[PDB]
Amino acid sequence: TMMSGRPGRVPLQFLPNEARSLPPPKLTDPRLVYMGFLGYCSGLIDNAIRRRPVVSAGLHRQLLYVTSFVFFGYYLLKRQDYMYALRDHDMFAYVKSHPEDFPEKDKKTYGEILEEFHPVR
Amino acid sequence: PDSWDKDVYPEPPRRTPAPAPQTSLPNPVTYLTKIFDLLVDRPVTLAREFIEQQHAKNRYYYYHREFRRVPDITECEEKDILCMFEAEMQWRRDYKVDQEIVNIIQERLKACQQREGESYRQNCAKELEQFTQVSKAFQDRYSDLGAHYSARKCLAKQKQRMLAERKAAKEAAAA
Amino acid sequence: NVLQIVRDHWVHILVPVGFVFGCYLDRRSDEKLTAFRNKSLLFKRELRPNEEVTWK
Amino acid sequence: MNPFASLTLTTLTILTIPIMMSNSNIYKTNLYPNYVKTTVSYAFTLSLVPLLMFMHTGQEMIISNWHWMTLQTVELSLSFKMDYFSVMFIPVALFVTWSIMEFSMWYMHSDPFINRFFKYLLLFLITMMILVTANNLFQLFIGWEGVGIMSFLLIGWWHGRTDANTAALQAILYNRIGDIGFVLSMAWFLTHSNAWDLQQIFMLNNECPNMPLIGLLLAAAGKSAQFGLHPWLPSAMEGPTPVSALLHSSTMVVAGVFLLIRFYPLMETNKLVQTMTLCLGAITTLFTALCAITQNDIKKIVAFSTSSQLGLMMVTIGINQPHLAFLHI
Amino acid sequence: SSLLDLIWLETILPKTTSFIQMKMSIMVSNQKGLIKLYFLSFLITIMISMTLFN
Amino acid sequence: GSTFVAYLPDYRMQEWARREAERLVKYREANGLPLMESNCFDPNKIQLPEDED
Amino acid sequence: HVTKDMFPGPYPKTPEERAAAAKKYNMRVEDYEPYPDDGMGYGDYPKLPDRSQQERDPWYDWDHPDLRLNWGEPIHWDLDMYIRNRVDTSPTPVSWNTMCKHLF
Amino acid sequence: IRWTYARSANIYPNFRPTPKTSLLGALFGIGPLFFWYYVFKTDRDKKEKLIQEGKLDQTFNISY
Amino acid sequence: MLKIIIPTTMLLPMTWMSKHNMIWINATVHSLLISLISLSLLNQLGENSLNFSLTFFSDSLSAPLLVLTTWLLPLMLMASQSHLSKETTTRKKLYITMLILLQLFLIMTFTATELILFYILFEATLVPTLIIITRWGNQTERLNAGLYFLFYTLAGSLPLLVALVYIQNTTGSLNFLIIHYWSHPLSNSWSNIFMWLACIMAFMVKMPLYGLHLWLPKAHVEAPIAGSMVLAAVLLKLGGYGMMRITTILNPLTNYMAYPFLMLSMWGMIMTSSICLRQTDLKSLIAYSSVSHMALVIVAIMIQTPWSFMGATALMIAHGLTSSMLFCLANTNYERVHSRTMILARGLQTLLPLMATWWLVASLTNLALPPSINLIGELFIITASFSWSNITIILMGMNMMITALYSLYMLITTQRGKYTHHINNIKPSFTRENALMALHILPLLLLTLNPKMILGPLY
Ligand SMILES: CCCCCCCCCCCCCCCCCC(=O)OC[C@H](COP(=O)([O-])OCC(O)COP(=O)([O-])OC[C@@H](COC(=O)CCCCCCCCCCCCCCCCC)OC(=O)CCCCCCCCCCCCCCCCC)OC(=O)CCCCCCCCCCCCCCCCC
Ligand SMILES: CCCCCCCCCCCCCCCCC[C@@H](O)O[C@H](CO[C@H](O)CCCCCCCCCCCCCCC)COP(=O)(O)OCC[N+](C)(C)C
Ligand SMILES: CCCCCCCCCCCCCCCCC[C@@H](O)O[C@H](CO[C@H](O)CCCCCCCCCCCCCCC)COP(=O)(O)OCC[N+](C)(C)C
Ligand SMILES: CCCCCCCCCCCCCCCCC[C@@H](O)O[C@H](CO[C@H](O)CCCCCCCCCCCCCCC)COP(=O)(O)OCC[N+](C)(C)C
Ligand SMILES: CCCCCCCC/C=C/CCCCCCCC(=O)OC[C@H](COP(=O)(O)OCCN)OC(=O)CCCCCCC/C=C/CCCCCCCC
Repeated sequence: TMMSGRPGRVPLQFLPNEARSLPPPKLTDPRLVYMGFLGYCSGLIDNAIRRRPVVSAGLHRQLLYVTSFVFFGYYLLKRQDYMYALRDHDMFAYVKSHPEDFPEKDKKTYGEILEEFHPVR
Repeated sequence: PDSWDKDVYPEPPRRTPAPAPQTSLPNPVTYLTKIFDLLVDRPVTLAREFIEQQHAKNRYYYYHREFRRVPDITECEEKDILCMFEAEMQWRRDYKVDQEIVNIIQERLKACQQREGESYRQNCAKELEQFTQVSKAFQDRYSDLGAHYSARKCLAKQKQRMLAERKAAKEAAAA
Repeated sequence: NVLQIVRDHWVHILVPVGFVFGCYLDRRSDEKLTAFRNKSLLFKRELRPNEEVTWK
Repeated sequence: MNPFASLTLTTLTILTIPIMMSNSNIYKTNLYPNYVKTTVSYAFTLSLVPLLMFMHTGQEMIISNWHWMTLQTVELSLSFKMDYFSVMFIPVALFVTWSIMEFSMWYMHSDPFINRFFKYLLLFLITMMILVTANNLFQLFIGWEGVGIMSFLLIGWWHGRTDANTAALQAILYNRIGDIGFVLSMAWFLTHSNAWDLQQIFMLNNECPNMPLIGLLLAAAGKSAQFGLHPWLPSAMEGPTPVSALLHSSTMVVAGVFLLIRFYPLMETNKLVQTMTLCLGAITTLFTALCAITQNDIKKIVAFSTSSQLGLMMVTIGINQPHLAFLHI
Repeated sequence: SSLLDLIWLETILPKTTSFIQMKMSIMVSNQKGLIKLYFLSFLITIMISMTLFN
Repeated sequence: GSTFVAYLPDYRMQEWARREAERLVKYREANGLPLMESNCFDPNKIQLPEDED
Repeated sequence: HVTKDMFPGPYPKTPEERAAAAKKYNMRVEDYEPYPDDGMGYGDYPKLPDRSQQERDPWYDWDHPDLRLNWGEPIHWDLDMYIRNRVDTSPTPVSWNTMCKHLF
Repeated sequence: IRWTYARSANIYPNFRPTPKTSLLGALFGIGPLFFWYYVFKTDRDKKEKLIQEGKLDQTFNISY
Repeated sequence: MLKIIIPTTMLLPMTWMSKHNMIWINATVHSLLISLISLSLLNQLGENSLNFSLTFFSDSLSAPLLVLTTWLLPLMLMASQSHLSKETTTRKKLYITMLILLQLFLIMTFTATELILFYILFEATLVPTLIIITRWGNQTERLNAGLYFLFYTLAGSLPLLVALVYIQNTTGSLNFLIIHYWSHPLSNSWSNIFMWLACIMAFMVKMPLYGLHLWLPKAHVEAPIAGSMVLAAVLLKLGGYGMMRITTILNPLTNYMAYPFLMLSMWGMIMTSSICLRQTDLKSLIAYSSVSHMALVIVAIMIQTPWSFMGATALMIAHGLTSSMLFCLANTNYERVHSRTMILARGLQTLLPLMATWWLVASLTNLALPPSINLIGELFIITASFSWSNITIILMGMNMMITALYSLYMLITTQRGKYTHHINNIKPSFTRENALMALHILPLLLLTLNPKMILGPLY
């Protein structure tokens, strides 16, 4: 799946307009919480490197790190969900438009299938 | 006792002989068992009665769980996971029930062997044949499945056995 | 003395808060697997006069 | 209700009370050995009652009281057999232990750890009662290993002596050599008969094959100090005289002979294993008596006498006379 | 203890790997820094690629 | 914790299985049915493949 | 407190290193004898006689009376096999071959 | 210290691949494995044949 | 399942925000509380499993291992409290952090509905152990031991990742439930043979197998007491759990495939039990005993019968507890003697009687004395092997005998005889050490009352 050549794709569009039809990630999304945790860890390591009280040196700096991480994570998650939605839409459309390549398998019950039995001895 | 069903675990009438003192000497067994009764059985009995009236003052019941019958693995599609799950659970429950059945039969056999004592070889032939039959049945269903056993493996084993039986019957008829 | 032992004993409260939060998260994750509630072949049951869901 | 069961379990239960009180204050006083001796004497005089009931009636019973784990079809439970052998051996063992502790109160008068010695003796007695009254093979193995461990502890009573530790390790080695055959018998019985219970095994084995009986014979040879594995019994004289008088002379060392007696319905249906048992007993009694007639240590002489008597016991077993071997015990 | 566990089992997996990796590292990294040899090797690999992959 | 583990409810369904087996054997003995069947599944609903060899 | 030179090394080939190794293990040069120089990693450890500890003098005042060893003396390679709790090499009144043949 | 170090840590650096070492190592590290493999393989082949012909009498064998 | 995971995560901020002299008290109390919380998982069903969510499930094979993993942490903290006394607060906090991370990784490993998540956590457990071994280690060979431990594991496990991604590409799912219900036979093919080898060798190396067991003596001898405890008690059982989980896909190929491993383990248990007889080190002796027990567990898993699986589970739990106790006893001796050699300090029963009693109980439970769960697993595995083949018993017999020997040997060399005259710094045993031994030993004798609680899903 190389989607660079997809027809009707704006070159440098981070989030296309049709992505607005997808549900946005919730503000309490676990991945957003993880990005905020990453920002908090970045703040702690920043305090540790510059030889400052790790937990309580700069509250504004740690808050800025967490907020920026959450912002970028929200937009990145939006783009991720949009790209996966595009992949699924393309796969379903291709399956619909090529019936001969995806035949409907005849439903068969185990009572009429013969599976070889290997005893455990 | 009413706590357990007499038909499931049968017992003989337990005929016992009568005391026939051929001598006038007072045997120690009777006096010993009477003093044992007086010193042990009565206090235990009264304690039990007190506990029983304490239990009757508070009464509650619990009900044995009943299960519906679900289509087994033979009425399941090759990849339909929901029915295979239901059939596997049902098969495991039936396996547990069969294990308990074999346990009950083995209990019958052990009880007979102890109860009839010295003539256990003759007076327990019924229980021996019963256990032989149930053991033959149980072994056929689950003996070689091994670990990671499943309903599909049991069904495949049954199919292999029944094709073998059908071929043997056809060859015997056409012999 | 209150407001003084707190500054030294505040750490103890964290493990139980984590436990109750984990219980809440377990229930919340459970809430998302209700697609087959009161639909299993083994437990199809008719709802009680004052019952909405068989299990929460 | 039928006081046979209550009495025959009460004896074994009250045999355990001093072990419970071993953490109490009485264990730190000089009255502990007398406490243990009185407990043993009361246990003996209380177990005399089921013996009288058996003599009057011939009353037999099995008590499967506690249900342990059940694996698939197989069920494991705390089951006690109170057959003629159990109800006959218990009073004799309790009387011998009572006499042994009365003697040991005087023989161990200057031993600083006399309460621990008495505790060790009571633990061995309890374990041997477990071994004798066992109805299934797992409980019998529990007693089998417990008596061996207590013998290991009692032989090396003076742990500053190198030779006592060497003798204890010798006893453990030979008992494990017998344990190999014991475990073989257990595995064969579970696999073929589908149970470790005595009643089931007798019922499903009308013509017992060679292998389980060979395993049982190996275990009996290991624990009764037959010719193949004899030297540990003479080497066990390193322990205190009460230990040699109680364990290695009259109660513990008859464990193999008692085990072969327990499986006499299967012993009588096989002819080769009977011949092996007879030959082993004969060679053991000859060799041990031959060694005895020329020793200078009195304890060694009497221990070799005990080993020769055990050989005679297995000679009795090999000619299909288990009850007479029990009477000899 | 000594023949198998301390010597041969040690000789087979860990020691052989250590010796082989040491020899390979010594052979590969031992270059005197002469771009003459480097570019002669470049010519050789260029001609080999022209002769082998088409 | 030991007390809690000791009094755990029967989620393994051991007494349930015992009662089920008791009721089942009570019924089978009366009917004259031969205890437990050899086949775990009924043969009428199994469709074997015909050999014709 | 032990230095690098106080540990066993490779097999001695020259008389000078043989004497140095004998000095290391606190014995005479004439009494020092390493194991034969094969593949097994004996290295440079003395080959003391294969006599057990049981037949050592039980009346000498050893620093370890139970093990019958002195503090600084060299230790046999197979000491833990000869600890008076295990196989011993004490001579018997009857010769080994006679007991074997007689027993056999 | 010298005893323990020579017993444990001085073995391999003084090892030399020798016909004695090679043959003893190969024997004591390979021969038992192949011997037991042959024994168990023969036993299991015999058991499998006996169960194929069915003359094994596996009555009451329910636990494995 | 988060009701256990979240408190374990909260253990870290609590430790790092603790007062400089209250870390041990806070850590032990909350670890014991988390262990109590873990006890709820033990109430399993005879049905499928305790499927909490799409990510984590519980099983009666997973539940005893989870309970043991939770219970081990307070013991490790109590054992480590002694030798970390002269250490700065930051480094003690780092040590506690590493222990907490190890517990968290193990807890997530044992639930792990998906095989790739299981592999990720299974290899994540490697870093804290390596750092603990190579940082707070006494000798100079801790670096070599860490290198061995890392590279044996990674050489074993790198093919496993390729096999897993290939299996997901073909089948379509790596989920345990889907794999079990959709399992299909593997044809006897060269590609299938190599797939079997890649799936099995990663768990074989960590047991470890007799051929691949070299890293273990180094890692056990050179690691601190907490490292030795976690290696012997939990980290060795990861291979057994992985084999029991992954073997379902392998059949029917396992029967032919199993012979090289069955022979290696049946001979290696004898080899390692015999090695134990001639050892000059306590830690090495305990390590080799662990190798023998895990070789027996390998045999049980490879036989692949119900009794085999129950015996393997029981033996894993019993060995974990027993080996942790043995390492704790050896460390108590070492902290007084500083030599860690058996023949130096002797006759310790005269000086430390209660500690000698603890030694006796530990050696008896290592000896598999009935009715301990050690012998329960021993006997179940032996019976299953006998049903597999009537000749195996002979080897098993030897093993049992040899085991007893060295066990009592370790009991006789250090506790019985005459105390060394020169050593005079043998102080009376502390309450902390006696509590450690009691907390190690009481669960075994409690579990022997309820064996079914540790007999696995095939009970
Ligand atoms: C699985 C996911 C879940 C867990 C996540 C895991 C990761 C999380 C954290 C990630 C990183 C963020 C923090 C690291 C910054 C480093 C700062 C530091 O060192 O600590 C000092 C600092 C205390 O010291 P200080 O007084 O400030 O000054 C001393 C100097 O800082 C320094 O003093 P010094 O320099 O004199 O001391 C020297 C020492 C100091 O050197 C260090 O300590 C370096 C720090 C570690 C390196 C970090 C690398 C990046 C993160 C990687 C994490 C790896 C995880 C993956 C698994 C592999 C494991 C390696 O270095 C050495 O001793 C040299 C040798 C060290 C041994 C080998 C090194 C191994 C280190 C690997 C550690 C991995 C886990 C780290 C966990 C956190 C540790 C602080 O620690 C703290 O107080 C901060 C800890 C966290 C704060 C918690 C606050 C939250 C509580 C309130 C909120 C409640 C939460 C819940 C809400 C709702 C409840 C109501
Ligand atoms: C290592 C961790 C990753 C961090 C990377 C740095 C983070 C800081 C970057 C700050 C914002 C960068 C976004 C740029 C703004 C607009 C971008 C937009 O115009 O470009 C689009 C493309 O958007 C960007 O490519 C998305 C970049 C986002 C990278 C995040 C993925 C990280 C991998 C997963 C690890 C998780 C990291 C989470 C913590 C940051 C259109 O691309 P297109 O002209 O059509 O085709 C060229 C690309 N092709 C050829 C591959 C198809
Ligand atoms: C010091 C000298 C002695 C003094 C004391 C004298 C008194 C001795 C008595 C002590 C033991 C003697 C034997 C008496 C046994 C009676 C109690 C027994 O019957 O209860 C057991 C109960 O014990 C428990 O089942 C086992 C204990 C649980 C073990 C869990 C470990 C604790 C957690 C700690 C962390 C775990 C670390 C290891 C990880 C796996 C078995 O119960 P069960 O027959 O079934 O059914 C109970 C009734 N039901 C039917 C209503 C349910
Ligand atoms: C070092 C410490 C231990 C490490 C782990 C050791 C365990 C791994 C060893 C792997 C076991 C055997 C691998 C393959 C076994 C296949 C069966 C074979 O041995 O039997 C015959 C196979 O014949 C020959 O063995 C052919 C292979 C010969 C080449 C293999 C090298 C032999 C020795 C190498 C051992 C080195 C292993 C370690 C490498 C680093 C059967 O003949 P055939 O019917 O035709 O083949 C059946 C298989 N089919 C159906 C897929 C075709
Ligand atoms: C000591 C461990 C045991 C080692 C035994 C053999 C050692 C010698 C092998 C050395 C490495 C060989 C590398 C190449 C092997 C090629 C195997 C292979 O390609 O099979 C892949 C097979 C089928 O290939 P396809 O082409 O996709 O099928 C289509 C047609 N049927 O698919 C798979 O199963 C992929 C799984 C990866 C295979 C694992 C390769 C590595 C060897 C297996 C592990 C054994 C060594 C473990 C090291 C032990 C150290 C602790």
